[PDB]
Amino acid sequence: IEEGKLVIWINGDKGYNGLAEVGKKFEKDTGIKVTVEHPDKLEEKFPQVAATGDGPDIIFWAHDRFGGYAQSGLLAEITPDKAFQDKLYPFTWDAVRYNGKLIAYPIAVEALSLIYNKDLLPNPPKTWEEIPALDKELKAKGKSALMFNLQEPYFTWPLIAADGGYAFKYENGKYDIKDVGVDNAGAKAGLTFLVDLIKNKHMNADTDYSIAEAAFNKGETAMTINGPWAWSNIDTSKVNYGVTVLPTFKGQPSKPFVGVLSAGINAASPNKELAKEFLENYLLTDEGLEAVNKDKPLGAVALKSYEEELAKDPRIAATMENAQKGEIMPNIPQMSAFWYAVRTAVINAASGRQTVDEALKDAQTNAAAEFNIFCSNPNHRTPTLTSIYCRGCSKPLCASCVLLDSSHSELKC
Ligand SMILES: OC[C@H]1O[C@H](O[C@H]2[C@H](O)[C@@H](O)[C@@H](O)O[C@@H]2CO)[C@H](O)[C@@H](O)[C@@H]1O
Ligand SMILES: [Zn+2]
Ligand SMILES: [Zn+2]
Repeated sequence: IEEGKLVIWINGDKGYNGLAEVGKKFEKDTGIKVTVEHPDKLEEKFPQVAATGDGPDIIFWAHDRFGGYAQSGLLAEITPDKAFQDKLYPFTWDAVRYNGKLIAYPIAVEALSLIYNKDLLPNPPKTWEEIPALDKELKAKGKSALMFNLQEPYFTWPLIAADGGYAFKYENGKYDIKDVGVDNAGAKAGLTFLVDLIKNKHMNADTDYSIAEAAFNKGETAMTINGPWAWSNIDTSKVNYGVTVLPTFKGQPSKPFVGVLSAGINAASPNKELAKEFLENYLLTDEGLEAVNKDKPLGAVALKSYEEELAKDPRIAATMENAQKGEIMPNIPQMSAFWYAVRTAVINAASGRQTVDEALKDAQTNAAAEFNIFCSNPNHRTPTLTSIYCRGCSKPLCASCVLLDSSHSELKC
């Protein structure tokens, strides 16, 4: 890692040209070059390069994969003064909390929404159940009802969760990673519905992101599911669209995993003060967030001043409606073994290589297999096994401590 400059990694579906502008504004003042890159599979190649002291100074991803980075000692703990912490929403600070330590700067809150073409669909559907009847009607016009990304489980999980599928059992502000809910009734129900759109030719089994994006933005399909980042390409196309709550399924609402975009500082960086000065005083400002958001939209930003300006956007409001009905994503290291397990099950059940009951069984057992962890109470003079984490601080706590010792509550920590 070069001393005296900054190298930033951020996923290619964000506004990295905007961050580049914030880099050139940092460079004008300080003379410090700021190089912004968007590598493919950067969420996976960062713990590779960081393990030997390589990689970027700053890493950008949704918060869920940061606990694994921190567990492997790849992220510097970040130390904003209470004055700066007050500038960002408390909701977003909890998402970047791990083992009680802040390990990333929260940037923005993402949530999947149902996006619809107002000209084809005056009143978008409130339920999943009526989409097949809707597509059948639109098929008489040579158009489709719904196309979205079936290759990444993020996009399909809201429906899988609607009737009661979950990743880890959440209780009084605690996760239990031995209570995995991938092959329960609610998830089997939700997944069986999705594939029954493909069987009845309402969706194609191999729709990826680019295909669904091109098809909605070209006016071929009336609906798609996506996050705020996608609005930039919908806006520059000539589609007249709106953003609304994901439709219910079996009367229960669709529950997307809520993502907090976060900026982590490499533990092996010689530029931790420059990275902190860049993020705190250039990115997390009205001017800085406005340059990134104006490239590809960020969603509801973590900074109270700028969010107070974006809150009047109906698309932000819709994202917040879906964010409320969903749940914040865990950040514990097991989350990525879970994302792999669920990715394989969905693509196999949608393609027909497996049945839904076959695919969810394999994923449930595959997942739980990776999931040895010890309670974080120091008064245990011997490592005490547990599978419970506290949600707020992402801290392990043994079953004994969870019941008798009222240190960690859902309301307050
Ligand atoms: O598909 C599983 C995937 O979900 C999330 O990735 C999202 C991300 O949150 C969004 O910012 C956007 O880039 O779309 C991604 C889906 O491809 C998790 O962040 C990710 O770790 C997980 O693998
Ligand atoms: Zn304990
Ligand atoms: Zn706690």
